Amino acid sequence: DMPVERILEAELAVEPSSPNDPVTNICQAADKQLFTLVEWAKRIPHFSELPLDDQVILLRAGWNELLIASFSHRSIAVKDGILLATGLHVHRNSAHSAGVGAIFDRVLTELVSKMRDMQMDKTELGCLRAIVLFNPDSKGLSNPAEVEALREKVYASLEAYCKHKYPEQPGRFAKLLLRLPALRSIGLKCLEHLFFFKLIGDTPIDTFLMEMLEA
Amino acid sequence: DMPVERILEAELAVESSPNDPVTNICQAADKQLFTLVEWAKRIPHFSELPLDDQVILLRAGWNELLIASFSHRSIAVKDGILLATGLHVHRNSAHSAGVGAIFDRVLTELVSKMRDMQMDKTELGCLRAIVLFNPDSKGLSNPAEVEALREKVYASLEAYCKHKYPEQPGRFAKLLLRLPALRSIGLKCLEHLFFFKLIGDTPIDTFLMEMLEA
Amino acid sequence: KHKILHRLLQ
Amino acid sequence: KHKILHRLLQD
Ligand SMILES: Cc1ccc(-c2ccccc2)cc1-c1cc(/C=C/C(=O)O)ccc1O
Ligand SMILES: Cc1ccc(-c2ccccc2)cc1-c1cc(/C=C/C(=O)O)ccc1O
Ligand SMILES: [Cl-]
Ligand SMILES: [Cl-]
Repeated sequence: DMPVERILEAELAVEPSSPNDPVTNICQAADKQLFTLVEWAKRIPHFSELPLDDQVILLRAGWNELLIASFSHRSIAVKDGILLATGLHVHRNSAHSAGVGAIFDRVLTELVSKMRDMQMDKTELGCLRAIVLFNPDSKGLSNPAEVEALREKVYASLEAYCKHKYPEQPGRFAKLLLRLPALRSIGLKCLEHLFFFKLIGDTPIDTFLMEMLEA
Repeated sequence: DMPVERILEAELAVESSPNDPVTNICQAADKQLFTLVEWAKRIPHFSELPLDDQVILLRAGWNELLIASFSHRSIAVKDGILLATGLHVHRNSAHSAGVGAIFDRVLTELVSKMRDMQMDKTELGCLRAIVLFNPDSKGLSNPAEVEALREKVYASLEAYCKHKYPEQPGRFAKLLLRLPALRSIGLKCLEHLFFFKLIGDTPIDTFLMEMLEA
Repeated sequence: KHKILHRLLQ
Repeated sequence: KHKILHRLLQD
């Protein structure tokens, strides 16, 4: 059983120029939000029941898309920019000056503005993130089927929520799901940036973020 | 209107050296690009889009479109991929050619999943049509029109799923949740292909090369 | 050129 | 090593 109300509670529990500023802020913010992601995941029904090694696999496989989804939704208010968890507003000129111009543009066009235009709410965000968390494709899971079953419960509850809350939008549930391919390829490009930040020494060492990159 | 029957019609109308798999991958992808164009024309309303947008959509999606097709074609293969050349790529061979990791992902994330749910040709065609009408593609003169066509496809697929598999209320969602894997597998296959190009494995002057250098 | 696709779409 | 995540999960 997978109540959207618990998933909303999880969301609300955790979520209220130098060319070098965006990269510094992105590394700080990503690390900060990893500790917070663990508290979020534990509040998702049944995640803490999973074997420890599976919880580890799922967060290692999903943290990046999980965080990208969150800062994208948080940015619905920002005029043409990203709101990092460090409070820094990355805008277009700064992002291009920092070497992350192209992914800046994709994040706004493929995630933030689409989230903004459909008025994706925090229940919908949280269900999509729960779906990403419960990723049955993750490698090494001791029981991919129970993770798949949990994923199924999430999007079942999500669909029923959308049909009950937005009765006039029958395609809304599909539209939410169809934003996950974008999230997948944006996550890969963001990750590629991190590895380059690591290679050149922009990432602080000995952090939880560095563990995600080294594990 | 976006009748699921036309989409199935489009599907049905078109469908040991370490060095063999890469040679065959390149020959197969190039071959299936020509067939892919004929497929796309059979998708309702695609041919009515401006030419430049039709070009943008096929260049943005041909790779995932072809991967969806050989993955579904491989349901019958035992632990392997059936390429359009007729070569059955199996695991040891894939690893000896440098495509071992992606081989494993395609089998676990696409072929096996297509097989276990018995994805039918109408479902495959509707997923490919959704991929085709990708409103995120860069440079579309009118993304909103492409998004509208996408929407018509998944409305039709959903209703198809509900009337053919009444007992499986999650089937429509399950079909769509295979697109994120198709996205990252496509990106990995594309990275292989740019490497094959770099090192001179790709034949020159082909339709595949046009996709890589347009 | 890169018009292989364009000519086939006709 | 790389057990930051493990220890956080363990409460
Ligand atoms: C690594 C990276 C590289 C580039 C970008 C980027 C840059 C410009 C525009 C849009 C995105 C984001 C992250 C990243 C940040 C976060 C921060 C989250 C937060 O502040 O809440 C988490 C994960 C990430 O992958
Ligand atoms: C580029 C690549 C690299 C690697 C692989 C690969 C390797 C091992 C197992 C599974 C897949 C496939 C393609 C590729 C093939 C085709 C051939 C399709 C067909 O035969 O129908 C089309 C697009 C592609 O990206
Ligand atoms: Cl969409
Ligand atoms: Cl799934």
